[PDB]
Amino acid sequence: GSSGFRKMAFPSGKVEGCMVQVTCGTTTLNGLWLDDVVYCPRHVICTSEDMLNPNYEDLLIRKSNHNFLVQAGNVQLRVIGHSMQNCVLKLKVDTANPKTPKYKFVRIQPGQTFSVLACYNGSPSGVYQCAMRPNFTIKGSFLNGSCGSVGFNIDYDCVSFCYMHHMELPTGVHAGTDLEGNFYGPFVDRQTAQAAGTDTTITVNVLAWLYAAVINGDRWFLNRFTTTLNDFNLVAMKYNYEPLTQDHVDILGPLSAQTGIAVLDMCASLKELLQNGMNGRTILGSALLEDEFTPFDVVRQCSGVTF
Amino acid sequence: GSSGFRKMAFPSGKVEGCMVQVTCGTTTLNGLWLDDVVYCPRHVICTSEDMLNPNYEDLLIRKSNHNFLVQAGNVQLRVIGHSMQNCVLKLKVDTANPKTPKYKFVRIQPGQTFSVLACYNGSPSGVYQCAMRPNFTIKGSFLNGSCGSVGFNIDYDCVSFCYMHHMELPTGVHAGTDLEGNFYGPFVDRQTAQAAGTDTTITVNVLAWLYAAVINGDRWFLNRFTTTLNDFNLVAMKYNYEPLTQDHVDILGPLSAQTGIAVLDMCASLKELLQNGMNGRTILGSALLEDEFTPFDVVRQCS
Repeated sequence: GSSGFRKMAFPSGKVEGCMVQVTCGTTTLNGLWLDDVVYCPRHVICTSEDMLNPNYEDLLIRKSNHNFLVQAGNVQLRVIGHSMQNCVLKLKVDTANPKTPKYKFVRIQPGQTFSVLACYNGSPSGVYQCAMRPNFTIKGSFLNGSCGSVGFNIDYDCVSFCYMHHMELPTGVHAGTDLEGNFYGPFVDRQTAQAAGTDTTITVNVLAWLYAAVINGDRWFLNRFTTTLNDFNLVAMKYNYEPLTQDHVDILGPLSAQTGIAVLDMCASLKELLQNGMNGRTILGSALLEDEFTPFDVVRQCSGVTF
Repeated sequence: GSSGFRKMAFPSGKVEGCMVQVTCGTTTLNGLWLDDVVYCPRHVICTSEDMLNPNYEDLLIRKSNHNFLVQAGNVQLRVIGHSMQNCVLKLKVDTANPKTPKYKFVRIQPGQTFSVLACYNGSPSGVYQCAMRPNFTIKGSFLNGSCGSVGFNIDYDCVSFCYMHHMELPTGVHAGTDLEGNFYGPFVDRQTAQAAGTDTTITVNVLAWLYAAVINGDRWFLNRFTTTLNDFNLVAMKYNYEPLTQDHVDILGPLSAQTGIAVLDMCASLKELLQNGMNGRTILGSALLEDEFTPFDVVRQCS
């Protein structure tokens, strides 16, 4: 009686049509072409020596428009101006992208998810979902050449770009900026020592995923008990889970509504899973508790929202 | 010193440009518009009652071209012919799709992976990777209205279509056809009792995933032993793993080349993981041995 539930990326076509390559000197990375501007990481202008201690304002003014080779597929775009907004370069080009989607630049919050279109040399290679971790990193898959790849959501009729890729930390997690060029987290676009802080599990998302399991007929873990927010948080603190807040209880409301299971009842089921384990069983195919689905991700998938 | 490894779908844009909606009476599903043909499940011509016991030849003789409403966006495409090939309907339309990519129709093998573009009313909802299981089902996410959604691989700019969605079995797994209309597995396009058969674990894929862990710097499980092919298969059989053959050993060759770790050495590490378990440790973020990545999936990601 169960039904499937998968980590599902947004369809990527609207974003694929915006990916270009930007080459400055010997460095090539990806850019995002919206109307008559290409957005890309400003470190395209740096040599390996520059990256050790970059003076970005000085390095940018030393570049000419001709120093930027921008290619959309096999068509060379001509740069007519270059400016900087925080860590993002804006290259004004003399032609407008005819496939520009309705778009917004948004800054997401920790715990929220987005789709990544991983690209190399301006060409898309794959698509997958990520969550902004509480420590402001993402668990992605990015090789050399992926800088400038973007993360996005599709919100009704609009592509909301929220992430542009910049770096891989020594623990194999990833960091980047919003499309205004401001890093998520305390990271900087230079080759200086930086490390991911300690991470925690996104409790509200684990609860949303447990609701997804119930909605999809995989409900072996439900118990007959209920708890309070404070009592649940006493347990959350012992297992490196984020404290559950009232705002989180509120955003779980729609899933509580559809199942008839109150949030604090599901908290009691989660408490038993943390304290006693998974009993040699899976939930939606997983042997661990999944924390990279938001409540809205569950609603979107269970309702078949299209774009 | 590790690096990331993710289940990664192909970019969906080339396929999105081919998705249309097909409506016959009150039944609406998805179709695939390539050149001047729309491919869709033949059960678009069935009512709910027809589905209990359809005779498709007789149901199709009763249809006109007009009975098929095809919409690409909200642009109606005029149907100028209709023909059946196994469980697929082919609707000739008066316009060739200007967005037709270079494409092939391929019949994939159990253990091979592909990306699914889940669609409703001819519009895309999301994209994810699936493996064809040894029992010829896939573990997807498909709601009512998803039928005709397709699975595909992209090799450079050539789209190989390999799956068209038809059904959800009572255990929440999914079945469908290739693009020539032949079901994978023993399933039939009728609302009659059918169930997924016993499955097994895709051994060659588990090994590829362990190579992926090594390549990406998550290698705690690697031992310094080796085994023979037959000794490995004797152990893995007890864990419901498919037999590993020399053909599978050869396909793991690129990963053995890049790591310098022989396939039979990896088999010895997998043997130990089957005997002892993980003991609270994870590999690439997982507490289970993952079997839905092929050797080429690993090479495609790490290159």
